[PDB]
Amino acid sequence: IVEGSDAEIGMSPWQVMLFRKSPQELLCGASLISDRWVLTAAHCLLYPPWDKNFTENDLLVRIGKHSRTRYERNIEKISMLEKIYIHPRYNWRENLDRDIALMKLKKPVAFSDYIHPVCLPDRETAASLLQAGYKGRVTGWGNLKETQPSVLQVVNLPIVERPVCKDSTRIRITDNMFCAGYKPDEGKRGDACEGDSGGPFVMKSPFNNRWYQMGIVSWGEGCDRDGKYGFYTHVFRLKKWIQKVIDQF
Amino acid sequence: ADCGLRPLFEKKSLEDKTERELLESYI
DNA sequence: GGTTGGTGTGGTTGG
Ligand SMILES: *C[C@@](*)(O)[C@H](CCCNC(N)=[NH2+])NC(=O)[C@@H]1CCCN1C(=O)[C@H](N)Cc1ccccc1
Ligand SMILES: *[C@@H]1O[C@H](CO)[C@@H](O)[C@H](O)[C@H]1NC(C)=O
Ligand SMILES: [Cl-]
Ligand SMILES: [Cl-]
Ligand code: NA
Ligand code: NA
Ligand SMILES: [Zn+2]
Ligand SMILES: [Zn+2]
Ligand SMILES: [Zn+2]
Repeated sequence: IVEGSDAEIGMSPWQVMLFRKSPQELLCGASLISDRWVLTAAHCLLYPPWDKNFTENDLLVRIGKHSRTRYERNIEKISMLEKIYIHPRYNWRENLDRDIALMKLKKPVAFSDYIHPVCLPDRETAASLLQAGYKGRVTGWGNLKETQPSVLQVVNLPIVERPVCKDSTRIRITDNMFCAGYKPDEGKRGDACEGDSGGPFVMKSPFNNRWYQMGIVSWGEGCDRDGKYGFYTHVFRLKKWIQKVIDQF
Repeated sequence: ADCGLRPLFEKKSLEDKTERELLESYI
């Protein structure tokens, strides 16, 4: 996260850290959507141009965390992966279309002050909240500048109109993506960055006061560049696939 | 269901330091 | 203690 700030304790209890065992390192962000399911970007698990192809046993999920590196005794829960499900139509060769994956945990995690799932949007929530100019919030332990934090970072950013998103890049944008960030002339700055993918773009519903995950940090070109915008997987667009996986498995 | 409500914030009727910026963006 | 025990030339881990 570039130009964000330290998150407050328990501010993003659905934040999950995808962790590589060997060597030990943070791979990506992710989110808790039930006591047994974690949502993330598929490129965090499969990306052949970077020789990336993780199997369940190469990974661990750490939930309830604040510090990037210290083991938070009795606060965080470390879970193993029973199964990974990548969207069948995830297009890594061209534009990361449908950059989304579900991970079923071996054992359900107990919720606590620091661990709780985020809501997934339904059609009314998506229609009402996903509008250009409305702000969502992005969290992550990714890089602080284009090329790092001691604790989880947070940044609020406005959803951008689709024509503007399209004209800001030569990468082919699809309806399974949306972009967010301040315009070349809005004064403010901020963006997600490498290391943040899988992390949630959330919005607080003014109708029922709950946080909803509308997006997943997916890609960008550099970080926080003037005129560029971060891109996010459109969670509601792929919700039928999310629900079919959860219902079935 | 039990999702999207934070024990240390909404449950205690406390706001985190910047959620207000989000709410204002709706208006 | 702490966002948490009982003890660290820490530990699955800083000070
Ligand atoms: C995997 C994630 O941590 C990362 C998130 C980047 C978010 N950036 C901004 N500014 N909000 N995603 C990536 O690094 C993805 C994975 C594939 C490469 N990529 C990019 O975002 C390249 N920078 C652009 C790109 C290359 C090929 C296909 C699509 C996008
Ligand atoms: C990824 O690796 C797993 C196990 O190594 C294998 O079953 C699968 O075929 C691979 N998928 C790829 C490289 O697309
Ligand atoms: Cl490999
Ligand atoms: Cl290899
Ligand atoms: Na920008
Ligand atoms: Na200690
Ligand atoms: Zn290899
Ligand atoms: Zn099973
Ligand atoms: Zn609860």
